[PDB]
Amino acid sequence: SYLAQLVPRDKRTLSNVILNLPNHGIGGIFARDTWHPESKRYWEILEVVTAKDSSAKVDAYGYLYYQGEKTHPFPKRVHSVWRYGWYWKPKPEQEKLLQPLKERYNTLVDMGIIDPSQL
Amino acid sequence: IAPSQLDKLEKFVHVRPPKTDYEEDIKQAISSVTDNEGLKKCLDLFLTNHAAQTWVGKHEYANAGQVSDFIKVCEKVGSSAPLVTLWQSAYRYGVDPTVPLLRSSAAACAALGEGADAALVLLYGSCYIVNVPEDLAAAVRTALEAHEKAQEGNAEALAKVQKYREALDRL
Amino acid sequence: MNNLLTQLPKHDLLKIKLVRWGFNKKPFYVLSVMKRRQARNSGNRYEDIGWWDPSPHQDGNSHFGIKFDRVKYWLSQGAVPTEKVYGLFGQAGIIPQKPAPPKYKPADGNADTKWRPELQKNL
Amino acid sequence: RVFTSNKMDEERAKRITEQRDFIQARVEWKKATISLYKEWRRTFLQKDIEEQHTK
RNA sequence: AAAGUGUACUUUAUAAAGUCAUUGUAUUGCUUACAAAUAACUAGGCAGUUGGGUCGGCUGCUAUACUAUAGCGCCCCAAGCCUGAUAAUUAGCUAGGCGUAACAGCGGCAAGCCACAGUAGCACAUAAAAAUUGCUACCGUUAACGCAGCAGUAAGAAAGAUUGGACAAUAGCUUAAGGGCAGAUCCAGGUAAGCGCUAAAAUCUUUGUG
Ligand SMILES: [K+]
Ligand SMILES: [Mg+2]
Ligand SMILES: [Mg+2]
Ligand SMILES: [Mg+2]
Ligand SMILES: [Mg+2]
Ligand SMILES: [Mg+2]
Ligand SMILES: [Mg+2]
Ligand SMILES: [Mg+2]
Repeated sequence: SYLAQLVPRDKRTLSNVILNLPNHGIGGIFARDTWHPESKRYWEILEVVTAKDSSAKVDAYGYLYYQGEKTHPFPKRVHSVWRYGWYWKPKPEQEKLLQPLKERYNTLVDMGIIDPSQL
Repeated sequence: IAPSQLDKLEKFVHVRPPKTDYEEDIKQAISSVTDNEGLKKCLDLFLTNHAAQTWVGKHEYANAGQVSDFIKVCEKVGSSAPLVTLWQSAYRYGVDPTVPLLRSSAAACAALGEGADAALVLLYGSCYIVNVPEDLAAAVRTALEAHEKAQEGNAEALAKVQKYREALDRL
Repeated sequence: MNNLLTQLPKHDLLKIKLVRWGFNKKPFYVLSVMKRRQARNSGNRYEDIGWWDPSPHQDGNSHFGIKFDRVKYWLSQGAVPTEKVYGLFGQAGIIPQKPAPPKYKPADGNADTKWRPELQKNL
Repeated sequence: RVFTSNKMDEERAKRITEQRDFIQARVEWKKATISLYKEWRRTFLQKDIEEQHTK
């Protein structure tokens, strides 16, 4: 489920996060678990293209923000897609709308119906 | 290798583009499928179609028209697992979660008699739709009761039904 | 015989190095300007600039000699001292001391006996 | 090689702080030595020019 | 250049930096002369051989010097070039070193240069490079191997050491997360160059006892 992309997981590349999101996660905010939560480090996705052969990997383009400021002049592809630890950071408006849905997902995981490790 | 700059992406796409149009293949596949294995192939076809559209530049729900046909084939075949997987990863397959689709899947599972599967579909659907219809909930409850009566002899089935009933009541 | 080199290397670096000229467990060193990739005691040099006696004497000090004028000349040309030569120059006040990186490895518990089997025979 | 950790604990903070100090110290050391070499380089060049004129 | 540059890569609630790619005023040099063992029971040697002219002699991207190593190669032209030449025997050279009042004579140690890696012909490799890189033929053992790397074994010879420990120090390779690798090297074992000391006790050394 797309709600499972909020919590970082081991061996979870950005490609899995991007693919399992509405509209391929265009215009979303993503960051790795090794980055400090208060450092304001994240990627903003502007364009996504799937792999020619595999069709399970994605080349993403966007902007890189450090301390809420751009680090480069023009959009560039994400060179660290293949690394692990990526997770989804919904915007405040999305967080408010997804409040009840997150509670439902957490309850299902707690009861054991949904296994986040498998997904 | 993909270009570093976004301004050079258009040239990269135009060179040796992969096959993108799979509507004809999917339509033929849906009709020809009569077993669970064919249903799995259709799911792979949906995934490839949803991923392939990005090369043209579309980011919409490509697999929005054949969802109903796939449900009908699954109900006739009698396997509900493909539908359970689809709802679990609805976005990944390019299917937009909607109430009419949830009702159709629940009715198909209820007709098959798998109340436990009906509860699973409803529970997964509740993670995409904020408000679940009360009439649909009653239908699933009836399906669970029918499932329990049909498979009352299996203790494991009874435990699964009880667990799903608690989940529906809690959520 | 041992004419000093005049042409500078074209594909390697010049360094200021310590040359072992001691006896059995009685080290003594000479500082010279030599090509980076050579034998330790090779006869190819540009100049000999100093000497060092690392062991203490009756006065409790170590003794070090160096050409002050020529050290500056070779440092200007591009000669790169080794780690130990930096320590000698830093303490002698020719150039500022070079900071060292932090260390985490548990230090060796047998440094003066691990490589001397004669002591281990008695141990 | 670089050190990264998903756990925001004291160990991670210590490694970052120590690395910053070492890099800052080394950068300052490099500037001082180069300035001395440049100053000495000018002095020897001037001496050679004087010697050439005398010859 | 112990440098600059980057729509590049990595680390940061702590940041300075490094990594990768690329850049030099002509963009990595040729030639000549002198010295160095025997040797005439080696007297003739050379025909691309000596010289001249056209052409070729590549890996670009300041301007001139009327083309600015070369029989180095093709074609053409003129007959010249060497003559203790040509052919043989022996040896790595310099030098430390040993004898001698010196002159001379001979060639164990530290280091510099050159050549080679079973034999020969080639490809890379230009500028600092082929023991531990390839292709082919051949020789010796058994499609493979060649210890003139350290230790070690067999035969030969009057006569040639352990199948040892350690990267702690010096030098080197890699790496900004402070590490990894190493028969160079440092130590030990073995062998009557050489140098030093011990092989007997003494108020339990009056540098004592207290
Ligand atoms: K040869
Ligand atoms: Mg010989
Ligand atoms: Mg050969
Ligand atoms: Mg070599
Ligand atoms: Mg041999
Ligand atoms: Mg040997
Ligand atoms: Mg070192
Ligand atoms: Mg004897």
